[PDB]
Amino acid sequence: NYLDLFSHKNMKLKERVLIPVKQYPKFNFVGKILGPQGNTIKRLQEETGAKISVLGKGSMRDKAKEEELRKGGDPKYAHLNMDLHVFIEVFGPPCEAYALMAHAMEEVKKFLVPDM
Amino acid sequence: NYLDLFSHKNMKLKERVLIPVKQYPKFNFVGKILGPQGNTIKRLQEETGAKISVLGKGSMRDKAKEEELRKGGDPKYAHLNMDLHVFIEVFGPPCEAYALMAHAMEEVKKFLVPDM
Ligand SMILES: [Cl-]
Ligand SMILES: [Cl-]
Ligand SMILES: [Cl-]
Ligand SMILES: [Cl-]
Repeated sequence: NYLDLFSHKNMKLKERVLIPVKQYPKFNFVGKILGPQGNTIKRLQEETGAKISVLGKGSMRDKAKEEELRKGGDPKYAHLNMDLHVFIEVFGPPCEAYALMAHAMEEVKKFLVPDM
Repeated sequence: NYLDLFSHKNMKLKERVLIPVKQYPKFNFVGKILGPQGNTIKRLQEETGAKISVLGKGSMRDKAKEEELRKGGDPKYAHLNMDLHVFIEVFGPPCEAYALMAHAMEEVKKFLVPDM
């Protein structure tokens, strides 16, 4: 496909960014990213223009609930077998979509490489 | 696939950005982008870290040579039937690849939306 700088249709970008638990074994990535109340990831989404979701084994921080929901077989909880990760989905005008996503990646990198 | 911020393999991004000739009917996009001698696109590549190539109908600015080369059937000149466009190819570390590409898109947008 072509990227048309003058187009009205928005193009999507999606990345599933692993959460580097092995590199930061004691770091509560999930707590940090979500926030009290889910407020952080709310602000994070508001600020970046992007849809950001923590998904995968670990995301609920409740081995029990996760087992139960995975086992229940509901497809919304399907993500629970994936590696813990952050799912960034921008949907924006072609001229701005890489800027959006790079922004979003920058912001997310702030939590995922937190000492850097 | 997953984006792993700590990975050694570089991920590729590629976009074929149309050159907006209809929006700028008298603007010598090809001249501007390439430069005397191909020097501009050389500097442009050096600066952005990316592989940038002008391709498609128009790219050689020589309807003759283009006809001949297309007709010759050599597959290197295959691009000559495509819409005139700029082919941006970054190949960089996952943590930096969207930044690279966004950079490259910014720089290219400078020529392709030249009044903006
Ligand atoms: Cl440790
Ligand atoms: Cl965690
Ligand atoms: Cl005109
Ligand atoms: Cl032109």
